[PDB]
Parts: sequence; structure tokens; C-alpha cells
Amino acid sequence: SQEILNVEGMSCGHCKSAVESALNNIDGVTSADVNLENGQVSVQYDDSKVAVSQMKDAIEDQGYDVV
Amino acid sequence: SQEILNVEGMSCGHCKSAVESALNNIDGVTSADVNLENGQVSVQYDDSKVAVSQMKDAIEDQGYDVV
Ligand SMILES: [Cu+]
Ligand SMILES: [Cu+]
Ligand SMILES: [Cu+]
Ligand SMILES: [Cu+]
Ligand SMILES: [Mg+2]
Ligand SMILES: [Mg+2]
Ligand SMILES: [Mg+2]
Repeated sequence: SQEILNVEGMSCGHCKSAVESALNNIDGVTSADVNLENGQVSVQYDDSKVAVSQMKDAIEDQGYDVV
Repeated sequence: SQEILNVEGMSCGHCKSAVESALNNIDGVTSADVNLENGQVSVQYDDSKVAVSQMKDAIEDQGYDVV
């Protein structure tokens, strides 16, 4: 499954790495790709293992806003 | 001694942390304080031990531009 989340506050490569790392530490997330130019975060996942709510919380816990 | 560097590209707390760590790794740098709001980086150092050239290089090696 794929989810595209729109995120505010990611301003550089360090933010990209923080977000991708946080998402990839969740069991069930297969990969994550931040696009800093448009704020889009694309998550590939097993939808029997992880909910989108968990993705949003992981990102917000890193200090960003899911919009 | 005190040096103020003007640095472009620091966008967030991760950038701040990276710049301060790189500077504090240099022998003779006592402390470093990034102001993200104006790009100024204040470095306290022993001017017998460290040159400003070493500070600029450390910053530019982390990917930022020193003015
Ligand atoms: Cu950043
Ligand atoms: Cu950041
Ligand atoms: Cu940053
Ligand atoms: Cu950064
Ligand atoms: Mg969906
Ligand atoms: Mg993983
Ligand atoms: Mg030190």
C-alpha cells in the first residue's frame, strides 16, 4: 500500500533523514521517501501491519505538522 | 577570542546542532553558538591554537556556505 502525507516544516536533508528514519522504524513500513520541494512524504507499507495514524504520529513526534 | 561567521543554509535545529558539533570538534574551539534567525555563528576560541580558516572549512564540509 502507498500513502502520501503532506508535511509542513521539513526544511533540509536532516529533516528528510529524521522523517524517513522515524517512519522506517515502524514495523510494517517498507520504505519512505520525503520530497522536500513539495513537502510530500510517500510511504510504502503493509496495511495489515501499520495504520496511517501511526505514520502521522511518528512524523509529528519529530516536530513536523501533518496537514 | 571571538569570531562571528555569517552562514547561509542553516534552516532548522538539526543544522544548528551539526554546525555546533563540527566546530566544537576542533581543538582550540571552546564553544560555538548558532543563531538560526540571522545566520550568525559565534565561536569562542584560543586564537593561538585555531584559525578562522579551520572554522570556515568545518562549516562548509557540513554543506553550508560561509559568507
Ligand atoms: Cu532540516
Ligand atoms: Cu531539521
Ligand atoms: Cu536544518
Ligand atoms: Cu540541516
Ligand atoms: Mg490511504
Ligand atoms: Mg524498517
Ligand atoms: Mg571541543
